[PDB]
Amino acid sequence: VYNPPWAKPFELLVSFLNTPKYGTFDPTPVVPVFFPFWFGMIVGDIGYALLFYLVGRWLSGYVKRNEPLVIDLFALKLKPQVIGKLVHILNWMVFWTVVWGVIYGEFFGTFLEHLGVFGTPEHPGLIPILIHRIDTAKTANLLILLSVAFGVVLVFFGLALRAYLGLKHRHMAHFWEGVGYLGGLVGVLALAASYLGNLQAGWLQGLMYLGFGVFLLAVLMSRIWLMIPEIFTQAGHILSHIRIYAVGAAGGILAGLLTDVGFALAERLGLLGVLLGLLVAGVLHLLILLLTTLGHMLQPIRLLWVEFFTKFGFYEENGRPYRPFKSVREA
Amino acid sequence: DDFAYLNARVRVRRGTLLKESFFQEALDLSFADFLRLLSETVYGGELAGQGLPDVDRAVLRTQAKLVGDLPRLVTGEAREAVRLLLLRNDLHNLQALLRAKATGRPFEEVLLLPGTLREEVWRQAYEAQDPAGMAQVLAVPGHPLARALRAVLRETQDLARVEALLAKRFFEDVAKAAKGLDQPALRDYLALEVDAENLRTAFKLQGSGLAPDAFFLKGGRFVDRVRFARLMEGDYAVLDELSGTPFSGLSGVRDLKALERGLRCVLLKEAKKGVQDPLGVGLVLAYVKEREWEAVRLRLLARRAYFGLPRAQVEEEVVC
Amino acid sequence: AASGGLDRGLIAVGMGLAVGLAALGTGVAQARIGAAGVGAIAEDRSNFGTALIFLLLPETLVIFGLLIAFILNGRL
Amino acid sequence: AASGGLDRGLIAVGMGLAVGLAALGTGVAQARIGAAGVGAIAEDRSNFGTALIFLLLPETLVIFGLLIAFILNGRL
Amino acid sequence: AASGGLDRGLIAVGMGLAVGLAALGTGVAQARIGAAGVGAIAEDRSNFGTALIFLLLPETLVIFGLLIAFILNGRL
Amino acid sequence: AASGGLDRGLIAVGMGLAVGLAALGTGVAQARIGAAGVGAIAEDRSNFGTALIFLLLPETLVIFGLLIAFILNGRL
Amino acid sequence: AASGGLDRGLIAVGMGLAVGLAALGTGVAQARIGAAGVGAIAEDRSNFGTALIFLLLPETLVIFGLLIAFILNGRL
Amino acid sequence: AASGGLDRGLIAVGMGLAVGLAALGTGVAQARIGAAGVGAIAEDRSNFGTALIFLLLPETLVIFGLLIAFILNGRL
Amino acid sequence: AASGGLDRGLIAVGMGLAVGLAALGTGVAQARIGAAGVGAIAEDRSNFGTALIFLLLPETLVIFGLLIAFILNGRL
Amino acid sequence: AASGGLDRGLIAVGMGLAVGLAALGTGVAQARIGAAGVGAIAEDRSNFGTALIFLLLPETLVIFGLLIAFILNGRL
Amino acid sequence: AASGGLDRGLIAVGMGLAVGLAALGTGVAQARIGAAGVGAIAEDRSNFGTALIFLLLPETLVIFGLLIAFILNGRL
Amino acid sequence: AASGGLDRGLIAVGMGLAVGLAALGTGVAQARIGAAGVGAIAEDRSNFGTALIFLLLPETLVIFGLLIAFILNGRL
Amino acid sequence: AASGGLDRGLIAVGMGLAVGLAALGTGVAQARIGAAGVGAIAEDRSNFGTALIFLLLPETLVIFGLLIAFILNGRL
Amino acid sequence: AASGGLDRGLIAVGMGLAVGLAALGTGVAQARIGAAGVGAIAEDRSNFGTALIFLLLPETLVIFGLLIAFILNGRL
Repeated sequence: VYNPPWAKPFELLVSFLNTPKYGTFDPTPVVPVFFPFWFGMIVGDIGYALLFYLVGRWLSGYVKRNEPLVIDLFALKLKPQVIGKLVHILNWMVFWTVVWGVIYGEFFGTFLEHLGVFGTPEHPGLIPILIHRIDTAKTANLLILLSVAFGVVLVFFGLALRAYLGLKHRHMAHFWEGVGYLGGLVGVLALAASYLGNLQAGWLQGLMYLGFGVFLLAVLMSRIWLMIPEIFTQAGHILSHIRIYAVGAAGGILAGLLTDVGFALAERLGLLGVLLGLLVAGVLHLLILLLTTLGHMLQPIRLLWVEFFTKFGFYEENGRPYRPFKSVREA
Repeated sequence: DDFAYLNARVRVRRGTLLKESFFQEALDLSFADFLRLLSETVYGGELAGQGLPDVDRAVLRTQAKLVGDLPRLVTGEAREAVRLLLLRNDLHNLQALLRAKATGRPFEEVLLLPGTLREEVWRQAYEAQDPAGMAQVLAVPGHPLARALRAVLRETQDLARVEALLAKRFFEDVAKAAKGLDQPALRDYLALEVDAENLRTAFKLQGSGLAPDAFFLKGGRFVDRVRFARLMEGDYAVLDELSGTPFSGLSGVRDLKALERGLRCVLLKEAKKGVQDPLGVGLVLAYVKEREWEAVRLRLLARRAYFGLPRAQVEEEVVC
Repeated sequence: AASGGLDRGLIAVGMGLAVGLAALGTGVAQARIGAAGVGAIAEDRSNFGTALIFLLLPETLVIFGLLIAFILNGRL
Repeated sequence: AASGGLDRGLIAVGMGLAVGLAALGTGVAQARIGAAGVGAIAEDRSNFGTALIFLLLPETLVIFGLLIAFILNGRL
Repeated sequence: AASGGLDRGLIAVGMGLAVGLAALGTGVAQARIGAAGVGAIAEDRSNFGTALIFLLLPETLVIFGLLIAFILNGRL
Repeated sequence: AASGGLDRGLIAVGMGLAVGLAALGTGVAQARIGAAGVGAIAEDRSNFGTALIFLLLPETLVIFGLLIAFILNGRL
Repeated sequence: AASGGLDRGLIAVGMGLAVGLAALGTGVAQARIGAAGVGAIAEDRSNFGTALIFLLLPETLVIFGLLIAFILNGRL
Repeated sequence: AASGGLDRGLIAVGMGLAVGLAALGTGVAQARIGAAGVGAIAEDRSNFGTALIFLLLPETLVIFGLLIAFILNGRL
Repeated sequence: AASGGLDRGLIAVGMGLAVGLAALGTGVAQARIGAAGVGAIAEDRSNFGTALIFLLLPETLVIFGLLIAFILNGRL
Repeated sequence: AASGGLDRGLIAVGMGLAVGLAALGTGVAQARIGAAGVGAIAEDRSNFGTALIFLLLPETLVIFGLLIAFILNGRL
Repeated sequence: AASGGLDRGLIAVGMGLAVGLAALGTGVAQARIGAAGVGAIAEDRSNFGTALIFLLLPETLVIFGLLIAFILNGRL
Repeated sequence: AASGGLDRGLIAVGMGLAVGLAALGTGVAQARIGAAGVGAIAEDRSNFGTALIFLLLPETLVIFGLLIAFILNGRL
Repeated sequence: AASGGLDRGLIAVGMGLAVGLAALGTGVAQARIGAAGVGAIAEDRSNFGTALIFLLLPETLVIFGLLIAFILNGRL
Repeated sequence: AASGGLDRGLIAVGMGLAVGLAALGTGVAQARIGAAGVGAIAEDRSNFGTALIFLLLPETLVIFGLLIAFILNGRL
């Protein structure tokens, strides 16, 4: 001139919801697919997840024992005071992350204890949690397949929108791309069943398979395509959703296995002094561990970004106008 | 070495190069307007003088810190390649020291640019009372100019011949070394430049008629002794034979001014091939050349602006 | 774990190698692309999405090895 | 397992190695090509079609390992 | 403990190879890319977050090995 | 579970190494040439056919493993 | 370890190799960042703190070897 | 007859390695020389026949493994 | 050896490898950083203080191999 | 059918190692030199005979193996 | 002379890999830094002492092996 | 003459490694030097002999393996 | 002398690695430093002695392998 | 004389490793230095004599393999 967590980034994606430039959709629905999962990325127990609470309390708050988190409500940092004031919006969105991450510490910790479902003690008396029980083939498997599912849906989210770019502009080229890749899905599912129950299908749909390959190729051949090979990589996208989700499990588990030597027991035959024997190494290692899961949460964004920045009914295509969306929804 | 560190340094540096439109813009300025325009770019942080020589100094100072540092980080293998480029600039300066030394002119008013060698190396070298003693000053880390000098120093201490042959010998050193590495691009840049330098050398001396061997440099790829000689006899027909090569425009160019202008453009195309090489030195090599071409444009256009000489008189010079 | 034959030792051993070899290949693949990219950022933000995109691609390799590990594991 | 058969164990091993080596190769193949690409893209959006075409050639290695692996299976 | 089942001894060894091979891949990956990052600090304090995130992606390789390690043994 | 004749395991192991090693060889082969390959394309759409011819000689390497695999297989 | 027999020895074998591979991976990872690193402090004295954060990270690979090693102990 | 002995397998394995390994070698050999070749056209149409001819020459090595394998086969 | 004991031979082979591999890693790490170092005295006498901090960090790798090795033998 | 004795199978193996390993070493000799040569031709047409001669010299090494292998045939 | 059981050979072998592998590590380390080193002497007499001290530092790896070998005997 | 047994099988094996290892060493030895020589050739026909004498000397390594192979032989 | 037993056969093997590995390590040490060195001589006949002594120093590694071989001999 | 005992094949294997490994070290050592060597001769014929001494120094590695092979006869 001259709920709150959900609404705040939603309000900024709205400005590009109102922009006319296609009949396709924008990445505004993105916020509920991302948000829970992002929190559920946090996984852990007594030595970890259930301690993430503290971290949060210094953000929307602070504690003045922290050399650079002095008075954060009035912002004082190793970067500017103004930035701190501006990212009050963020400090809360992180705090909410902390509130749910702690919660997924008990979500994780359901399958880490009890005599409700596992035939060993109600809470280990030294410290609760001493051995994470998921190493049973089945126990692990259900958590694996669970992760996959949120990803399969994400494959759907993109290709529908993608097909919509070519539908509503009459880009036969965009239509053909989206359609053929959904053909692609049919073949993946055939093979998978023949290993997933082993004998669940694989001849229910494994002889339908001869006809499934036919469902694929109908519109790829209509575009002709010169980069006909690229359909391998498209299969790589179905699998990628699985794979990232799989990692989300595995890396998670990896996080968990450190409490079994870092808080549970790893020194001495066994005593009631082991509690305070173990903290000498444990505490240092903790923050290194902490850092990496911050990296893990970028796996989501990348996962999304597989679809987002690569046109699946979206603007950004290896850049382009429209701006790193990660940075937008953060608030 | 690993070009990782280097590459990154160049990329930020690539951030302060201007767009075409700067150079386009500079043309309708006045000297005042120049002073302001210049003050807003990265060179501006050392612009604070008010006269033209002050601009020259600004360039000097800016380039001194932004390029003159780079081999010096460590003198790894990649760094060695870079070391050669900047070293060519020392060689000219070194030659300036030879003439200065020889008529003994109080050195202090001889002003040498910063290259890679330190200022104190020049001063001490001046205080080294002989070209042999001077070569020893150079000799300390092991320097290709040292070696070129050592090879030349045997035949005569005739200053002038020594300057010519020293340079000649220096590029001979560069040639072997450049051919000796994994930088197809450097091999090419040096090579085309050698050819171009010969071609120009031959062009410039038309009307002397001397024996070709005194002027034919080594490293060619499009210049052989016979063509070389032929042009030296004055035969321009030599120039129609490198059509279609990267030297295709050499048809009908019989003036030196135009000739160098074109040649300079060809080498510019070569610098652009090697773009963004984490592969190696292609990127740094390109950057250096670009900064010179920028520099050329700053100083000239500063002057053009300073004295208010017609726009059209100069326009060709930034036009490749 | 547990035990169940000569067979099990064989199926377990070679299985890892499938995964390991692919993983190693991915790391090298990732190293070259990974280095180049940082320079792209430096010059420009716009390519950054690309820089990310480059990185995504080698990681598929790892998983294919993992499928082989998976089937082999899936008899134990 | 659930019954022995050392013989089965050798095929189980080798199914993976075919897969691992090809993967390893794909990664090296991608790394040199990929790296060149980030600059290429930056310079030219136009060079991108090639960059994509380039990616296609490495994919072939994996397919073979798997092919041999598949043929082996349906016996295990 | 003691001397018994060859199968337990055999499997424990091969478990390491998956983990180790991936580790090797990560190391190479981190070294080039990681080095590229040091220049980044120099370039921009601002770009630094990218540099760190880039280094992170290779470590996932290691994690696949651990996952595989657990299934192989860790049930005794 | 299950067990097959003396023949299959030894031939199967060594069959894989043959394809894999050659495959790896192809990757390195592709990597140097391929990297070289892009600069010509970028400049010269016209020089491209020769660039295509350059890639072609390395392509034999996968095939050799397969040829030997056809005679071997069927003894399986 | 101690006085034992044949089963324990095999598991003992694989323990060293696991440890070695990560250790080696760390060294290569350290060598590239480290070499750059002495220069980085020099260029940017302010950046010395960055150098501190940087240096810690490769060492993590070895630590993974310990994690698998610790768990392995319990029969070793 | 699909089945046979361990003996046939012993000779078969080490024969294969010969085929895989040489092929791998051919690729590296091809890769440096191959790298030179694309440039060779650009500079010189005249060098193209030679460069192209050069590429063939390490390849004889590959043929030797196949020849030795063919003559050995048909006794097996 | 000396007297019987099945365990002892098995652990002994691998005892060398754990240490040997870490040592090899120490070397790669040192070669690059050390190389950076010789120049460092030249630029700055001062850089020696950085140099003291730098060198130690790779050395940690050897210490770990020996530590685990102590556990293998040094108990008997 | 057409099985052989214990003696023959092993010896055939060790014959191959000579042929493959050398094929790789020779390839390495040819790659650097071969590459150097194409540049020589471009510069110097006279030198072409030398360049041609240069490539010949490593290929002989494998051939020494083939001669010993030939002699093995007629017993093998 | 003397001979032993199956066990004895494994300790006899294994002593060497420890020393040798570490030795390999010392060499790679020394070679690069040393290579860098020589110019410093040339320029300045004063820098020589650090360089000299530097060379010892990787070599320490070998000393450990020799110790491991000394203790090993008496069981050999 | 005629067949023998188990002993022969091992000897063929180690023979290959001996020759092959030497061949690999030769390849590297010739490759760097062989390339370096050609530029000397370009300048001078006079120096060509030196280059020629140079190339041969590494080839001796293969010959040395073969000498050792003869001693192994005489039962081969 | 003559033939022997299985234990002795092991005792020869690792002994070869002790000498060979140390030699190999010495070779890398010689290669990098050896390449650097010559210029000092070239300039100065006088400087040769330091260079000579420097190159001499890594070679001690090799004697250690022989020392291990000597102590062992009369036990094979 | 023919054949031999069970033992002999094992010693035969390891004789090769001793020799081969040193040879391999020699090849790399000689290659880098050899490459450095050639330019001096061209410039100065006189300097060939220093260069000549230089190449010689790595050759001792080859000799060590022959010496260990000589002493071994006494078991073969």
